[PDB]
Amino acid sequence: ATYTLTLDKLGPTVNPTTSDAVTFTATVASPDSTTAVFFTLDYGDGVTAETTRTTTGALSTTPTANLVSAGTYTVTYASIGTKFVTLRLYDSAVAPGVLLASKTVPIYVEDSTLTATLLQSGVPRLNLAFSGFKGRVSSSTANRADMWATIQLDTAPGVFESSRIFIGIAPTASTNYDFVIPDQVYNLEGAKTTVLRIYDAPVGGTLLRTFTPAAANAVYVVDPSKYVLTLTVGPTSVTTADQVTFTQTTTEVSYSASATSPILQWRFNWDDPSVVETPLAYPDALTAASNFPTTATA
Repeated sequence: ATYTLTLDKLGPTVNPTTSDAVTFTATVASPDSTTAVFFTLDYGDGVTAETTRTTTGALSTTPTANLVSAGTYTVTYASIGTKFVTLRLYDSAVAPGVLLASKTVPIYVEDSTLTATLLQSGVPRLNLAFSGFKGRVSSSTANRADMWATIQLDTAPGVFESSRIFIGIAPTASTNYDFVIPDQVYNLEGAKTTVLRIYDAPVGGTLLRTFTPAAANAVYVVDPSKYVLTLTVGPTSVTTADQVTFTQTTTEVSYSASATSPILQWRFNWDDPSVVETPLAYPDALTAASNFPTTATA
């Protein structure tokens, strides 16, 4: 009489807010008891009661395919915070049957009143302290309570949430309140899904908001040593009367690590006080939205 219950939220992919409905996914796998049991789902909101018992069918070692279908199992939460959903398995549809098994899953309901965003001024460097991160919060309601922020560098198993940093009160409504983040050191070259979590308590509590940058502008850690630069200038040994020629076409920049990379501005300085260095400019035939090329480009 062993039962393995897997419960999760199929939708939405992100943590649900107050308004959006939540749909669940539940599977049951019995290693030895191949029979039929009745499942009930409690949403834990308090307003809605426990759902009626419903049959599961003949169980087996492999889990049943989404025992909780779309149906009317969706539920929207009127309050933010940590809710608990419970899937319970009983022998008989009548009440009160024998409670064969129970499983509990926590759902985090953020609030739509507060919008949090994370902006990075620069591009992070591998194994180098990056201090370009910045957080911003805007609350539609006025007099928002004092907040705290944590930043998770990546979703990799080894990465952990950072210690919470204090974010002051946000009295004025519908305004952008700004704060800084302590410098974070990355460990792997490539794209990372850095996330920002705004909490209402320093030691733990409700999850006010979770923000993740769009895949169009995602955090990318690049190795400075991986860049390849081929600079061609005039003759090395000359006098003050000679002419030193720097060829833009022959001079080339590239990034050998990967095809996808954030773009960078190339700037050239003659190391002479009389003439200032060239202004910032992208490589040839590249715009701001474009990616830094891998092949050799002028």
